[PDB]
Parts: sequence; structure tokens; C-alpha cells
Amino acid sequence: VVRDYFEGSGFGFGVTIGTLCCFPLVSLLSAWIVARL
Amino acid sequence: LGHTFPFYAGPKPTFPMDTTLASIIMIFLTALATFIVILPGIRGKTRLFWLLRVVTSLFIGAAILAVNFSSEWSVGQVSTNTSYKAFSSEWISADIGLQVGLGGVNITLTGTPVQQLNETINYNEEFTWRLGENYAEEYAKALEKGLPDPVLYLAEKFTPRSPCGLYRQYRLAGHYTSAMLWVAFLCWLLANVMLSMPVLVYGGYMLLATGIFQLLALLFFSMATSLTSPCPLHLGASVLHTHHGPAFWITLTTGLLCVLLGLAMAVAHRMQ
Amino acid sequence: LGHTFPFYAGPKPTFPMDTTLASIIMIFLTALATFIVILPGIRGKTRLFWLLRVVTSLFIGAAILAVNFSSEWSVGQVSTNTSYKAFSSEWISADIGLQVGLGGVNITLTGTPVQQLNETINYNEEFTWRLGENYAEEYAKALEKGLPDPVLYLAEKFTPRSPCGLYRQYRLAGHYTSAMLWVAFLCWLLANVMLSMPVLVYGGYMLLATGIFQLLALLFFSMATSLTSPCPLHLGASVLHTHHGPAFWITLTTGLLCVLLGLAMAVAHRMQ
Amino acid sequence: QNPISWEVQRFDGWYNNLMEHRWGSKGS
Amino acid sequence: QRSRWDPETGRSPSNPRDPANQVTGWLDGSAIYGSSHSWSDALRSFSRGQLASGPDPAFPRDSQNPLLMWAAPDPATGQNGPRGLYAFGAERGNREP
Amino acid sequence: SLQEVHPQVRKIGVFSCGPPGMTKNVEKACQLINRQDRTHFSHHYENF
Amino acid sequence: REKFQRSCLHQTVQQFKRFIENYRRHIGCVAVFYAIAGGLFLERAYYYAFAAHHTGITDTTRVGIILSRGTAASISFMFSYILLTMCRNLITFLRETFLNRYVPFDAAVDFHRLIASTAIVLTVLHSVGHVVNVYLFSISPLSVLSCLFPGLFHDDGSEFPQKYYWWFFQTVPGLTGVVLLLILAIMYVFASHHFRRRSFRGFWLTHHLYILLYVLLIIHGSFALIQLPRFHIFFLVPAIIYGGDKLVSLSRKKVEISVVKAELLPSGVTHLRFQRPQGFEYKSGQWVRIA
Ligand SMILES: *[C@@H]1O[C@H](CO)[C@@H](O[C@@H]2O[C@H](CO)[C@@H](O[C@@H]3O[C@H](CO[C@H]4O[C@H](CO[C@H]5O[C@H](CO)[C@@H](O)[C@H](O)[C@@H]5O[C@H]5O[C@H](CO)[C@@H](O)[C@H](O)[C@@H]5O)[C@@H](O)[C@H](O[C@H]5O[C@H](CO)[C@@H](O)[C@H](O)[C@@H]5O)[C@@H]4O)[C@@H](O)[C@H](O[C@H]4O[C@H](CO)[C@@H](O)[C@H](O)[C@@H]4O[C@H]4O[C@H](CO)[C@@H](O)[C@H](O)[C@@H]4O[C@H]4O[C@H](CO)[C@@H](O)[C@H](O)[C@@H]4O)[C@@H]3O)[C@H](O)[C@H]2NC(C)=O)[C@H](O)[C@H]1NC(C)=O
Ligand SMILES: *[C@@H]1O[C@H](CO)[C@@H](O[C@@H]2O[C@H](CO)[C@@H](O[C@@H]3O[C@H](CO[C@H]4O[C@H](CO[C@H]5O[C@H](CO)[C@@H](O)[C@H](O)[C@@H]5O[C@H]5O[C@H](CO)[C@@H](O)[C@H](O)[C@@H]5O)[C@@H](O)[C@H](O[C@H]5O[C@H](CO)[C@@H](O)[C@H](O)[C@@H]5O)[C@@H]4O)[C@@H](O)[C@H](O[C@H]4O[C@H](CO)[C@@H](O)[C@H](O)[C@@H]4O[C@H]4O[C@H](CO)[C@@H](O)[C@H](O)[C@@H]4O[C@H]4O[C@H](CO)[C@@H](O)[C@H](O)[C@@H]4O)[C@@H]3O)[C@H](O)[C@H]2NC(C)=O)[C@H](O)[C@H]1NC(C)=O
Ligand code: HEM
Ligand code: HEM
Ligand SMILES: *[C@@H]1O[C@H](CO)[C@@H](O)[C@H](O)[C@H]1NC(C)=O
Ligand SMILES: *[C@@H]1O[C@H](CO)[C@@H](O)[C@H](O)[C@H]1NC(C)=O
Ligand SMILES: *[C@@H]1O[C@H](CO)[C@@H](O)[C@H](O)[C@H]1NC(C)=O
Ligand SMILES: *[C@@H]1O[C@H](CO)[C@@H](O)[C@H](O)[C@H]1NC(C)=O
Ligand code: NA
Repeated sequence: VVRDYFEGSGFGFGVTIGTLCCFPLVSLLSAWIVARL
Repeated sequence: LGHTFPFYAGPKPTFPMDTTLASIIMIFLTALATFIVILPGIRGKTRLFWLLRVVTSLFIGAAILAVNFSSEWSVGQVSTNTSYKAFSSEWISADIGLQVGLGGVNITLTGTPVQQLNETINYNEEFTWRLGENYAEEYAKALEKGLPDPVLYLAEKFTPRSPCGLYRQYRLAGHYTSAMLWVAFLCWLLANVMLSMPVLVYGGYMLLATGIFQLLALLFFSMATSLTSPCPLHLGASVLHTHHGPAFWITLTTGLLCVLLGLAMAVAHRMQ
Repeated sequence: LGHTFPFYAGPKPTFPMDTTLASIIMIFLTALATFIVILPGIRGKTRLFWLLRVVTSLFIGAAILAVNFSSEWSVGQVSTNTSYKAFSSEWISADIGLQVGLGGVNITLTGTPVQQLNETINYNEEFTWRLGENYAEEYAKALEKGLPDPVLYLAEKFTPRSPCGLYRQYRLAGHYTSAMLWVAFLCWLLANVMLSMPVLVYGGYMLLATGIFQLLALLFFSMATSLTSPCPLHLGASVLHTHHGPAFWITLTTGLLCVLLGLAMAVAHRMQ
Repeated sequence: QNPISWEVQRFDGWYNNLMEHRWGSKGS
Repeated sequence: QRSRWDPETGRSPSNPRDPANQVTGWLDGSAIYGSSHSWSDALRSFSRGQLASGPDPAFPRDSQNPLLMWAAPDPATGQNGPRGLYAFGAERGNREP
Repeated sequence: SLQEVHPQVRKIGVFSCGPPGMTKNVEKACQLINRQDRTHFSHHYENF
Repeated sequence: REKFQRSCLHQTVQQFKRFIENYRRHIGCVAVFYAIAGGLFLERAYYYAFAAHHTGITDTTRVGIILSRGTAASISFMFSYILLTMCRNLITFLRETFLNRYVPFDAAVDFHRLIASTAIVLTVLHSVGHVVNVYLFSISPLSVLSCLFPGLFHDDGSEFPQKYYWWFFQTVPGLTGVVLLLILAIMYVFASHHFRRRSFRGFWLTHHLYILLYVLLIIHGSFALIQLPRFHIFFLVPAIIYGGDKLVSLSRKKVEISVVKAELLPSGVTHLRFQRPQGFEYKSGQWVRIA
């Protein structure tokens, strides 16, 4: 049997990378909300 | 990409030259490039003269630093057939080179061809006698490491206890030559700073002092390395003879240029 | 006087305590003596309060430095009969002490009496796990040196590869406790500087921060050394138990004093 | 052909034993 | 006066002090050619594969550099210096005729 | 012309506060006139 | 009088010569700053590309480790020395000295933005590099990780490495980096010119997060996972200078005054004539600060 270390982690790793890249987007969303208010 | 080991299977690179000399060259070329970019901002006719002044000053500083850190003062090189390693009777045809600097000596063993006895023979070993560093400890560590026989032979030739007194004279010469080269570097810095200031005659005097200190370091190295009893370095069926390397001649040329420029500055000030 | 060798035949002295702690004590006692000499120059009623302020600040700083550099955080000591050296079946009755600090551990082996087996048994060895220092290399050098068996045993108990994970937890605890103690020292310096300035409330806040950082370092050391799996240190027919040493309690008392003084300063400012 | 057909013995006694290179050497 | 000892020894009971041998422990003719390569080079004339000799071919070169030969003063006459001491592989080869 | 209009002056101060190129032009003109030794112009890089 | 030009050659070279002749000081200062940054980056890149073979770090990550470490050195330098651009009292003292002949102190605030404008870019690369590293560390075996990080992993035959989320959220560098990325996102998005036009209080509320950023930068490299933390070495002297400058700014007593007249002068100018404090003595050409 071939042991794969990263099996079952691709989706979560991609989600983590996407959240890291969305940090500026989340900041922009919150800042737009506060600018409107 | 994974699933294989190692992730990078390529041979690891080796830096193609001395890192200290490379760093000096990179820093001074960066300064030169910055000032070349700045050149169009210079006012008028005083651009070619400005360029000459800037390039000359940068060259003087780079020469001081590189020569002080170059292990290329006393150089020699001989092509021979010599025993290579222990537990092996096979001999190698190689160029063995000695490069004695101020703070130590670089022994080079370059195979001819480099690939001999299924091995890569391109050794470039340094043994340093700088203050606070133990040459005997470094030679013992080289013996434990298992360096090739010519390298070990030329290294033990410079041990403090070797019958031929190369170590004492070369350590003294390198130490005081490096001290006076550092003094020359300080004088060059002050020469730049006081050429920035309106008193140009004092800056010319400091440039003259830079040249004088370069000449003094050169003369001290010559005199202290001349007092050596003749150490016969015999490898295979040949004898290696050392001579003043290009660091010595760069010191001479740079010091002569500095003293000439300082004398010209003083005489021009007197005449104008 | 000559004609005999050596010119000085007396036994060479050994410094009677830690050199770092001694230096800290000397520096702060010199500052205290200088300010005591300066005391008559102080104006009027604000001398006893001035004396209390100065002495308290100096004591806080000295406590920070000494505790950060004292190897007296986790202490233990047991009297046993143990094997002493190799190639010798004789045993020694001695007090073996463990003194784990932030940057390493001091293992003490004091004979009872000190003169046993025609030897002086007063060993006080340090093994450091500070950043950049290799604990395994130090233990290997101790093995090559030939340290007595209890010292080697307690030293290998803290090796990175020892089955009981003392090394990892103690290194982490000491590293971050030392970092936060340095932060507390910086806050103490700023507290002095801003108590010199007219804004006393900010200086009181900085003193409060010094106390908070001392408490944080104490708590981190406790938590990180508590997560250890129980390492049974068995020497001879006894087991050595470690406990929070006087460095821990000095940290606690000094941090409580600093936080109390900061709270008092803030409340007095609010009430006046 | 090289007249020196063997491995010349070192003067300092190093590399005489295969695995203990300091054996019999000067300063040991 | 105490002799040279191994710097890695003589500090703790499990590793007591051990003397250091100043010549090669091998029976390798080091008393003839020296215990180091530089010593052997100092002892050679580099001509016809012969050990260096003085004006008389039956005697090696007189010692000149102080690093070469042990030069204990003559107990009888007090004569010192390397003026009459021959150069051998063994540093103390001139202890007696 | 400033030298001509004030013939009895000997030291004239000029102070330039502006972009580096224009101030450099002022200094270069000052040096060019000072090459003639009739009167002295002293120039300052003023940066209020 | 005047002269027009040919657009292709003469006008463009005239504009370029004018730009150099004006902003020669800016060229020199930007060149030396970016030269220091590039020198640190190249030092770390050389160490990890030529002088780190004994560790085997490049047998698993070569591009990632070089990018991360070089950008880490550059980031440490930039975040340490960005405080020097805000030493208002030191800038004021050097604003008139002969150093102004070479250093355009007037553009300090602008330089501030420029430094930040560079830093975040490199910061992203830093994070990006470590992301790559993490993935490789998530597929390397336990033995390789034990060789790379002896003080963090021990090869016991389990043969299975840690997960990606262990690196990202169960390690001091990972947690500190994630929180630092969040802080940078907030600070840079809010402090942008667009939102600084939008609002003023939020700008400072988010821009004062630099103290938390520096605390998390001190903590970030503290674990000494890859190398010993050098950020405090870079941060020490600029922090001391900035603290002294801020303390001096606090020391000065800011007078409170009222305006007498306000004029909306053409070309979008405001003429503010306000009451002089009693002991206000000044010479011509001197400048003040207002809030
Ligand atoms: C004056 O002299 C100065 C001193 O030389 C000089 O300054 C020096 O400048 C040079 C740059 O010009 C620099 O030094 C070089 O650095 C290179 C890179 O250094 C890194 O990599 C090495 C390599 O380590 C790998 O291999 C060893 C075994 O050899 C393993 O133990 C390692 O784990 C590692 O193995 C991995 O990588 C391999 C890559 O293929 C894989 O195959 C393997 O499976 C593994 O994956 C490391 O050792 C270095 O670490 C060392 O140093 C650091 C810091 O000092 C220490 O912390 C650490 O503990 C180590 O001690 C570093 O990480 C070096 O490769 C290079 O070394 C060669 O040259 C020197 C000098 O001659 C030799 O001593 C050395 O043995 C190497 O020579 C062999 O290899 C070359 C080609 O590789 C051959 O041409 C040569 O003939 C010789 O071959 C012989 O041995 C081979 C096996 O080793 C064998 O295959 C052959 O067949 C043959 O038998 C060199 O050191 C550096 O800047 C300076 N050096 C310093 C500061 O020490 C200065 O410029 C001079 N001045 C002037 C004016 O000229
Ligand atoms: C946490 O731990 C920290 C680490 O300990 C601690 O910091 C330390 O503080 C202490 C001060 O409190 C300091 O360390 C001490 O320093 C003393 C002085 O150091 C100088 O002298 C020694 C002695 O060297 C002589 O002897 C050796 C052989 O032993 C020879 O090789 C030498 O050539 C020299 O010999 C001449 O002098 C003799 C004097 O009588 C003559 O008899 C002889 O004929 C010669 O004329 C030197 O070795 C030192 O140099 C070393 O260090 C420097 C710098 O690091 C290096 O450059 C150098 O290369 C050397 O490595 C230095 O010059 C030391 O004497 C003292 O050492 C004793 O204690 C340590 C620790 O336990 C032992 O490891 C060591 O072996 C000694 O223990 C023996 O001796 C004492 C009494 O002498 C006995 O009580 C003890 O039981 C033990 O006896 C055993 O061995 C004896 C033979 O050695 C034997 O006779 C006995 O019978 C028995 O078998 C100690 O190191 C220093 O400030 C710190 N140490 C550091 C930094 O390393 C810190 O405070 C702790 N923290 C807290 C909170 O407590
Ligand atoms: C991590 C990145 C940054 C750090 C650490 C930083 C640091 C600082 C500091 C210390 C101050 C002075 C605060 C004070 O004196 O009270 C300041 C002010 C300021 N910053 Fe930043 N800054 C960063 C990024 C930025 C960016 C991206 C911008 C704009 C796009 C910006 C624009 C400003 C402005 C306009 C001021 C006010 C200038 C003044 O009032 O003199 N900064 N910053
Ligand atoms: C997911 C995001 C990040 C990850 C995974 C990460 C990871 C790392 C790691 C593993 C180190 C080595 C530290 C050590 O060996 O102890 C490091 C160092 C460093 N990182 Fe990050 N980082 C991230 C984001 C950031 C951010 C946002 C910044 C700056 C705002 C930054 C700046 C630095 C600096 C300056 C160092 C060197 C610190 C020192 O040398 O003391 N990194 N990073
Ligand atoms: C080395 O050996 C080769 C072949 O044996 C010979 O051609 C060459 O001349 C030799 N070189 C020296 C310097 O003896
Ligand atoms: C050694 O060198 C020879 C000739 O250069 C070559 O044929 C051979 O493949 C090399 N390797 C080995 C293991 O012999
Ligand atoms: C050590 O041995 C002595 C005598 O043999 C004995 O009196 C003492 O109780 C022993 N101590 C321990 C801790 O075993
Ligand atoms: C050793 O100790 C015993 C008793 O303490 C003492 O009588 C003797 O003189 C000491 N020295 C030697 C060499 O035995
Ligand atoms: Na022998």
C-alpha cells in the first residue's frame, strides 16, 4: 500500500489558502460597511 | 510536486568565487550604478571630471578592501605528479598553488584533468593565522578531516612549529600590512569626506596619506617576508617558488596612483 | 625574587560565587553607594521617600537581571551514596543538586565530606540549551572530559534524545520566560525614564507593565514545566524531586511588588 | 611507469591505521 | 618540569592526565628522517635522494634555525648554540657523541 | 547688471529656495560671475 | 522666451533630464534604501542557495525557503526602519541642516508609504513562500522533518508528518503569521488613500495597530524554527529613536488657539488667520504645526 501523507487535506489546505487571500477582501467588506455607516 | 525523494534531485550549486571579494565587487558596482543613474542630474561640464573623481575614489576604496581581504599576496603554482590520499598508491597529475595572504594561506589542488581516479580534484583550502585564531588547531582539524596529501604538506609547511620559519614571518607581515591597509582605508574615507568640504588641500593631504600608508604596507610586507630563511617546498619532482602576487602589484599601483594624485592636488593648490 | 620555580607556589584562587550574579550585585551596589553619597544633596523632607523610590527601583532592576541569569528556577537536592568515577568501584556519600534555570541547568555534586577518596568533590557543572548552543555537543564534551557519574547521569537526563522529555519543555519554558523577563527589564527602564518625566501616570503604567510581564513569565514557566511527563531521577537508593526554586519566588514577590506599586500609583493619580 | 609503486609512508605517523588515524602519530 | 600532556585529558577523575608522545610512536625511522614532513625536507639536500650534508659528506648539515635541534648547553664547558650540533630526525640526537 | 547698478558694493548675498535644478542654476551663475573677480556673490541653499 | 519641441525625442529627454535634476536626492535615497534591502535579501538567498547544503533544507524546499528567508530579512529591515520616517522631531532637526542637500526630508511621509508599499509586497511573497514550504512539509516524511527541525520533530518510525493546519495554527510562527496577515490586511485597507478620504477616525484606529504588529513580529520569529530571531536586532535602534522622538513630541506643550478669520481663496486655498498665543515669538520663514 502506498502511504499518502496529504490525503484528505487538499480541500482544507485550499480553504486555508483562500481564507488567507480573502483577509484583504474581508477587511475591504468590513471597511465598506463602516464607511457606509 | 511530491511522491518522490528528494523533492529536488539536482546537484547543489557552489559559489564561483570568493564571497568576500564578490561582496566587495557587488557593493561597489551598486554604488557605481547608482551614481551613473544620478549622472544626468549633474549640472554641466563638470560631469566627466565628476565621473573620473567618483570612479577613481570608488576604485581606490575597492582596491583597499579587496587587497586587504585577498589571499593573493605571495603566489606560486607548479604542475606535478603527487601522491593524492592515504591508503592509495595512485598518483595524480595536478597544479598545486600556494596563495599566502595577510590573514592566512589558500592551498589549491586542481587536477589535470579535474576528474582523476574517479574523483573531483578542485581543492581550495584556507588556513588562517589571524589574531585569536589557532593555526595549529586548524591544521589538526585538516588532518582529522583527511585532506589530500599536497594540501596537508603545504599546510604543515606553515605550522608554527615547522622547521622553516614561514609561519612567524608571514603572520607578522600579514598582521601589520592589514593594519596599515585599514589605516589607508580610514584615510580614504576621510579624503572623501574632506573633499566634500570646502578645504580641498586637507583632503588632498589625506589622499596623499592613503597613498603613503599603502606604500608602507607594501614595504613592510616585502621586508618581513624577505627575512625568511629559504623554505624549500618540494612536491613530487618539483620545487614551488613563491613571488609577489597580483595583490602586491595592485597595492603598488593603487598607492602610486594615490600619492601621485595627492602630490598633484598639493602642487595645483600651491600654483592656484 | 627568583631562583625557584614557580615564582608563586600558592594554590590559585577560585571565584566564590557566580560571576554574572556577582557582577550584577557589584554594579547595583555601586549605584546604591553613589546615590547614598548623593543623598545629603537632596533638598528636604523628600529624602526618605526619595531613598525608598531609588532603592525600590534598583532592587526591581537587580531582581530582573539576577533572576533572568540565575540557574535557580527549579531546584532539588538529595544526599545519597553513589558511584563516583569510572574504573573505580568505590562509592561516595554526597549531596547531588539540580538547578534548572532559563538557559540551562547546573548540576552540583558536593561530597560529605568534600574530601573523599583522596579527592575534592565540589563539582558545579553547567549544561546550556540556549538558542545557538548545542546541548548534545556539551554533553558529549562532558563525557569526553570524564565528569563524575552523577553529573553525567543528570546531564544525560536533559539531553534532547532522552526518553523523558525534560529537554524540550525546559528549553521552551526557559526561552520564553527569559524573553518576557527581558521585556520586563525594558519596561522597568522605561518606568524609571518616565518617572523622571512630569507624566507620572504613564510611568506608573509602565511599572504595572513590568509587574504584569514578570507574572506572565512566572506563569509561562509554571505551565510549560508542568506539561512534562514525570521523569524519575533515581540516584543510588533515592529519588530527586524538583520544586520551584528561590528564583521563582523572587520573580513572584518582585512582580507582586511591581503590580501593587503600579496599582497604587494609578489609584492615587485617580484620587489626586 | 612510476618508480614509486607503493603508498609512501608519512613522517608524522598519521593514516597508518585504517580507522584510527591518530594511532602512533606525533603528539598522540 | 612536567612534560607535555594530551589537552583532552587531565581535568576530571574519569579521564585523568595522559602524557603526549612528541615523536611518532611507530618504529618508522623517525629518528633518522624526522617526525614531520617539514623536518624531513629540512634534513634533505634534494640532490640524488640524499640527506643533506655539510662540507664533510659524512656529517649532516650543522643546525642553524633554532626550530630544528635541541640545543641544551654543554654541562662541562658551558658551550651553547647550534654551532656544533648536527641535524638528525630525533630532536635530541646530539645529547652525547 | 546687479554689479553694474550697485558699483560700490563688494559682497552680494543670493538665497535660493526652490526646486534643486533652479537653485543649482542660481549657484552656477553665481560661480560663473565669481570667476570674474570684480565683486563677490555668496550663494545660499535656503530651505525655509 | 520659449521654444516648442518634437514630441518623440527632444521633449521626452528634456522631461527625463528635468526629473533627474529635480529628484536626484530622491533617486539617491531610494537607491540606497532598496540597495540595503536587496543586499539583505541576496545575503539570505546566497546562504540558502550555496552555503546551506549541510542542513538539507533545499533538498525539500529550494524556491520556497529562499523566497521566505530573503523576504523575511528584507521585511524585518523595512518594518524596523519605517519608524525612522515618522521621527517627526528628528526630521525637523535635520530638516534645515546640510543633510537636506542629500536627503529630501520633506518627502519623509511619502517615503513612509513607499516603504509600506514595498513591504507588504515582499510580505506576501514571504507568506507565499512559507505556504509552499508548508505544503512540502505536509508531504515530507517524518525522518526528513526530524532532520530539518530536530528540536520540533523526533523520528520514531511513525512515518507520518504533521498536517498543514498544524503548521498554520499549532505553531508559533504559523499563528503569529496568520494574525500578522490579518493585521496587515486591516491596516493597509483602512489606511489607503481612498478610505482616508472616506474617514479619519478609522484611519488612526486601524493604523495604531503597529504596536500589536511589532509585538507579533517579536513573537513571530522567537521560536527560532528556521534561524535565530534577528528581528529585534533590526528593530532596536529605530524603536529607540522613534520612542525618543515621540517622547519629545509629548514634551512640547501644544497651545490651544482660536481662529479669527477664514477665507476661501481661489484655486482651492484656505487663508486661516488665528489668535497669537501670548508668548509666541518667531522669525520670518518659520513654520508651525496645526491640528
Ligand atoms: C580561501 O579559502 C577559503 C576556504 O575555502 C575560500 O572561502 C570559501 O569560498 C567557497 C566559495 O568559493 C565556499 O566554500 C565552499 O562551499 C561549498 C558549499 O558549502 C556548503 O556545502 C558543503 C557541502 O556539503 C555537502 O557535502 C558534504 C560532503 O562533502 C556533506 O557532509 C554535507 O552534508 C553536504 O551533503 C549534502 O549535499 C551534497 C551536495 O551534492 C549531496 O551530495 C549530499 O548527499 C547531501 O545532500 C557543506 O559541507 C558546507 O557546510 C560546511 O560549512 C558550514 C559553514 O562553514 C558548516 O556550518 C558545516 O558544518 C560544514 O562544515 C556548506 O553547507 C562547499 O561545497 C565547498 O567544499 C568543497 O571545497 C572545499 C575547499 O576545497 C573542500 O574542503 C570540500 O571538501 C569540498 O571539496 C570537495 O568537493 C568539491 C566539489 O564539491 C571538489 O571540487 C573538491 O575537489 C572536493 O572533492 C573531494 O571531496 C568530495 C566529497 O566532499 C568527493 O566527491 C570528490 O571526489 C573529492 O574526493 C567549499 O567549502 C565558502 O564561501 C568558503 N569556505 C569556507 C568559509 O569554509 C576563499 O574563497 C579562498 N580565497 C580565495 C581568494 O580564493
Ligand atoms: C552554573 O555553572 C557554571 C559553570 O560551572 C558556573 O559558572 C562558573 O563559575 C565559576 C566560579 O564560581 C568559574 O568556573 C570555575 O573556574 C575555576 C578557575 O578557572 C580557571 O582555572 C581552571 C583550573 O585549571 C587548572 O587546573 C586544570 C586541571 O584541573 C589544568 O588543566 C589547568 O592548566 C590549570 O592548571 C594549573 O593551575 C592549577 C591550580 O592549582 C595547578 O595545580 C596546575 O599545576 C597548573 O598550574 C582552568 O581550567 C580554567 O580554564 C578553563 O576555562 C577557560 C575559560 O572557560 C578555557 O579557556 C580553558 O581552556 C579551560 O577550559 C580557568 O583558567 C576552575 O578552577 C573551576 O573548575 C572546577 O570546577 C568545575 C565545575 O565543577 C569543574 O569542571 C573543574 O574540573 C574544577 O572542578 C575540580 O576542581 C575543584 C577545585 O579546583 C574541585 O572542587 C572539584 O570537585 C573538581 O575536583 C576534581 O578535579 C580536580 C582536578 O581538576 C581534582 O584535583 C579533584 O580531586 C577532583 O577529582 C570552575 O570551572 C567560572 O566563572 C564559570 N565556569 C565556566 C564559565 O566554565 C555558574 O556560576 C553556575 N551558576 C550558579 C548559579 O551557580
Ligand atoms: C505596517 C505598516 C505601517 C506602519 C508600521 C506604519 C507606522 C506609522 C507610524 C509609527 C506613524 C506615526 C504615528 C504617530 O506618530 O502617532 C504613522 C503615521 C502615518 N502613516 Fe503609517 N505605517 C504603516 C503603513 C502606512 C501606509 C500603508 C500608509 C498609507 C497608504 C501610511 C500612512 C501614514 C500617514 C499619512 C501617517 C500620518 C503622518 C503624520 O501625521 O505625520 N502608513 N505610520
Ligand atoms: C501564513 C503566514 C506566515 C507564515 C506561515 C510565516 C512563517 C514564518 C517562519 C516559519 C519564520 C521563521 C521563524 C523562525 O525560524 O523562528 C518566519 C520569520 C519571519 N517572518 Fe513570517 N510567516 C508568515 C507571515 C508573516 C508576516 C505577515 C510577516 C510581517 C508582517 C512576516 C515576517 C517575518 C519576519 C520579519 C521573520 C523573521 C523574524 C526574525 O528573524 O526574528 N511573516 N515566518
Ligand atoms: C607527470 O607524469 C606524466 C606522465 O607520467 C608526465 O608526462 C609529466 O611530464 C609528469 N610531470 C611532472 C611535473 O613530472
Ligand atoms: C572512473 O573513470 C573511468 C575513466 O575516466 C570511467 O570509465 C568510469 O566509469 C569511472 N567510474 C568508475 C566507478 O570506475
Ligand atoms: C550512605 O551510606 C552511609 C554508610 O554506608 C549510611 O550511613 C547512609 O545512611 C547512606 N545514605 C543513603 C542516602 O543511603
Ligand atoms: C587520603 O586520605 C586518607 C584519609 O583521609 C589520608 O590518610 C591520606 O594521607 C590521603 N592521601 C593518600 C595519598 O592516601
Ligand atoms: Na618513530
